[PDB]
Amino acid sequence: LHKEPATLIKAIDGDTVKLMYKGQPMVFRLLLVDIPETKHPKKGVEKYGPEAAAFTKKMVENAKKIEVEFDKGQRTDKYGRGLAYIYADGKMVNEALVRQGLAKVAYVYKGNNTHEQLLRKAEAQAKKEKLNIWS
Repeated sequence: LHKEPATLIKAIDGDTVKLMYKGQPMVFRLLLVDIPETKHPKKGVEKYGPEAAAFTKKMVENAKKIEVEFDKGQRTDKYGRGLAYIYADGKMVNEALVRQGLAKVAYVYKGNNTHEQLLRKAEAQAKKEKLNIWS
């Protein structure tokens, strides 16, 4: 897996960020996390959703360097969002969110599972520390 530079354009939600990637604007969906939604079609804002969105937002807004890492499965979803691991100054946003108990590890979609175990480990730790959604 290769990390590629991107530039933040706008954070949209806990699980979705808009980046300039290889010259064009593009929306990315964070791989392997199920985050309380804030822009949830149905149910709307959820418990911890605003907190997950603020966290994601703060992490990418204060980063000097944003990198995107595609996995080896399918690279876009049906809505045209890129499916990737996002790095803020070398720290993986996907992992941060789970470790902080602000998201759960989602099912593995279309062969995109390279960091699945890394994330399930983070999620066990947050579960043991009764963090936020595991409060």
